[PDB]
Amino acid sequence: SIDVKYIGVKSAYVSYDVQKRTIYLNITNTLNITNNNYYSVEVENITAQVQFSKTVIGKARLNNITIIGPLDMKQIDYTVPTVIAEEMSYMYDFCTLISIKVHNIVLMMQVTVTTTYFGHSEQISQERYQYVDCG
Amino acid sequence: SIDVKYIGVKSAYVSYDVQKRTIYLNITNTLNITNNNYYSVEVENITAQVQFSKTVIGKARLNNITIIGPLDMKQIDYTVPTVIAEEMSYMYDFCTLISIKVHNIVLMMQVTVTTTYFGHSEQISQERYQYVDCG
Amino acid sequence: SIDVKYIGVKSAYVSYDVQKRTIYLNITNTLNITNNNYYSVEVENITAQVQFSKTVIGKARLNNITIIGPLDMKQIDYTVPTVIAEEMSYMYDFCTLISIKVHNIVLMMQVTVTTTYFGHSEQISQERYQYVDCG
Repeated sequence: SIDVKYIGVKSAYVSYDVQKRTIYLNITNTLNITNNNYYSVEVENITAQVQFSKTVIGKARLNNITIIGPLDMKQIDYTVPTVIAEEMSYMYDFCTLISIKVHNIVLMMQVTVTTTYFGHSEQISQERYQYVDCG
Repeated sequence: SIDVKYIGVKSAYVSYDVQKRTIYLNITNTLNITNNNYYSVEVENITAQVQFSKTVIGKARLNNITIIGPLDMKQIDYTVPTVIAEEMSYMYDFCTLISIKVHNIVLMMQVTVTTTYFGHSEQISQERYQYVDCG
Repeated sequence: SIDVKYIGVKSAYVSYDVQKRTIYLNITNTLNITNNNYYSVEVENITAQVQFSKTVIGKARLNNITIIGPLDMKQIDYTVPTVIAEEMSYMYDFCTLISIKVHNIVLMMQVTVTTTYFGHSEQISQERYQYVDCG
């Protein structure tokens, strides 16, 4: 929700950082902070109802009948990697990768035939990544 | 929602950063901060109802009836990488990548046949990425 | 929700950091901080009802009836990696990776046929990653 911050080297509220081979003399330095946060987030107030069937069938006749709910047959992230060779050869090579399914992250939150949802859903990734270094 | 910031090297409210081989003399420095935040985000008030079926068939005759819910057969991120060779050969090479399915991040929130949703959904990614370095 | 911060090297409220071969003399330095946080997050008030079926069959006749609920037959992250060769050979090579299925992080929260949900769902990842280093 709030202040989802990525900071690569350094973070401060205040910084007086002094780096290499420097001379830093006779400084007078003062700081008078009021820093106040009244975070009232993600506050909720709910009256809810969820009803998948009401049925009245009285004096009826219902002879042949068939009923089926929601039907799911997805394929997701589906693969058939096929590598066919005869003289598959690797010789004297320095830095070599033969990579046929690789992931850093899979996040999945709600994967469903059905959902009813009255909430708050937050999904976050923060990262630094190198696949190869071989200098 | 609020303040989703990506910063490469440094972040500060105030900074007096002094770098390499510098001379920094006789400075007078004062600071009187008032910084207040009253974040009231993602606050909610809900009255809700969800229903999938109400039926009243009285005195009727239903001889041959068939009923089917929502039907899903999607293919998502589907692949058939086929490599066919004879004398597949790699020799003396320095930095070589054979990559057939590679993913950094896969984020999926709600993947569904049916959904009713009364909330707040957030999906965030913050990255620095290098696939190959071989200098 | 709040302050999902990724910091690579250093984090501070106030910093007076002095690095290599530097001289820091006769400094007068004061600090007067009032820093207050009143986090009132994720406060809730919920009244809810969930029902799957209500039925009244009176005087009815149900001779050949069939009923089926929600149906799931998904395939997710499904693979058939096939590598076929005759003289598969690796010789004198220095840094060789054969990778056929590799995952760093796999997070799945709710994978279901049906779900009703009245809460808060948060899924967070914070990382630094190198797949190969061989300089």
